[PDB]
Amino acid sequence: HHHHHHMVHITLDRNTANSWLIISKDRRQVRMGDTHQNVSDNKERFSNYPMVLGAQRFSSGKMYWEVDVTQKEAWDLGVCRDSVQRKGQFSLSPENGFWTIWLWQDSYEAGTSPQTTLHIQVPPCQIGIFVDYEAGVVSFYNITDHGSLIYTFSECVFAGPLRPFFNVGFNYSGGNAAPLKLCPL
Ligand SMILES: O=C(Nc1ccc2ncccc2c1)c1ccccc1
Repeated sequence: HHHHHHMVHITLDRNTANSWLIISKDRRQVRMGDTHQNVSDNKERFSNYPMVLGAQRFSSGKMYWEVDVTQKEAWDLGVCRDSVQRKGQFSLSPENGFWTIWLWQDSYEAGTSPQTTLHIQVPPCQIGIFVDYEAGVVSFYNITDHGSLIYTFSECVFAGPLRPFFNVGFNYSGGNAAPLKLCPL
């Protein structure tokens, strides 16, 4: 890819975070806390899962950002509609307003319905996410492997403004405490 020059400075939106998450002062890192984080409930917060949105909203143009996933066992990354469900249980699918990939139990999968197996030779430490709003495209790149393509969603029905989407995952195992980090441009 040659997508870096549509680089956008993403920050995390505290108000959207599940109440167990800890967002750094610079709003560029998020991790799972060991307890509910002494914040009020609000209608924006994801209730059931360790999810948070970026502050930025996109309705046009090309956008690119990078996320560090070093030492994590489980995570979801991508973009979602501003209008996605926040409360209760749901699946990650384009029908529900999500364009995502994830790591789960040593397999990488794209959040189609049903999910799609990914073929990655070099487990990634940093992921690039590219959105072309007008083209209807969301693409994922393996920064650890010279920017190699991971997956492309095409003909996307964004149906409204988009937000960067993050899930740090649970830490039942004790092996998934590490943060997601937005990488410098
Ligand atoms: O399994 C389901 N959703 C999720 C979503 C996010 C998760 N994040 C961390 C851990 C588990 C998660 C599970 C689901 C929900 C409804 C109907 C069918 C399936």
